[PDB]
Amino acid sequence: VPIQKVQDDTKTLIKTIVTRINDISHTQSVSSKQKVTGLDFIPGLHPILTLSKMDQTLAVYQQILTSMPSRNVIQISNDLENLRDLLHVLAFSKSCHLPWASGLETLDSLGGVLEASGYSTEVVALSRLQGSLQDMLWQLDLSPGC
Amino acid sequence: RLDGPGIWSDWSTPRVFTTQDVIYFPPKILTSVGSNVSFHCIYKKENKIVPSKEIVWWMNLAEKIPQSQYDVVSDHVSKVTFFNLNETKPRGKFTY
Repeated sequence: VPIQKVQDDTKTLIKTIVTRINDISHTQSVSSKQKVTGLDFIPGLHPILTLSKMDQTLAVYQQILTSMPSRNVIQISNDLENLRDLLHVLAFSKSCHLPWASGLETLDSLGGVLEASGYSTEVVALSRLQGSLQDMLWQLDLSPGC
Repeated sequence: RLDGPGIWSDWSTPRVFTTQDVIYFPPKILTSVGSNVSFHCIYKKENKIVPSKEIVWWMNLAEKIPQSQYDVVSDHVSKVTFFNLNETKPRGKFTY
C-alpha cells in the first residue's frame, strides 16, 4: 500500500465532497460558519485537530445524510464512509489503531427536525460538512496525529 | 342536541397539542403572480416574548429582507409586506 497515493486520494475525496456541495446551488448561498440553533448536534466548524475527531465527525454526518431522501445526499454519505476508511488506512500506516466510529447515539432527536424542517437540516448539514472538510484538507499536510 | 332537553355526549378523546417556538401566521400562502402577500411572526426567547424592534426577517436563509418592508403592527409582533410578486423559482424539489 503506497502511503503517498493514499494521502493524495484522501485529499481528493475531501475536495470531492466539497465540490459536490458546491454544485448544490441552495447550499452555496448559506453561510458555512453561521450557527443555527437546534442543529448543534451536526459537527460544524469547531476545531477538528485529530484523526479520531475527523472519524467521529464523518460518522455523524453519514448518519444524518443517510436519513434524508435525496439522490445527491446518499452518495455524499457514501463518500463520507470512504473518507473514514481512508483515514483508517492512514492511521494504520502511522501505526495507529482507530476504533470504528459509531454515529451519534442521540438520533432520537433528529427525527423531529427532519419532520418539521427538512430544508434547514439539509442546508445546514451540507454547508457545515463543506466547512469541516475544508479545515480537514488544510490540516492533512500539517502531519495529523491520532 | 341544540333544540330541547338533549343529553350531553361523552367527551371526545383528549387531544394534546404542544406548540414549538416561533409563530408564523400564516404558515403557508398559495398565490398567483402579481398579488400581494404579508406574513406576521412572534419570536419566543427563553420563555419570553421579544419586542418587535428586535425581529429581523430572512428569505431562504440566503439574505436579509430590506428594512423598508418591515412594519411594526404591535409591540410583540412584526410584519413583512411583499408587493408585485414574481414567480418563485424552484430550487431542486422545492417549488416555494
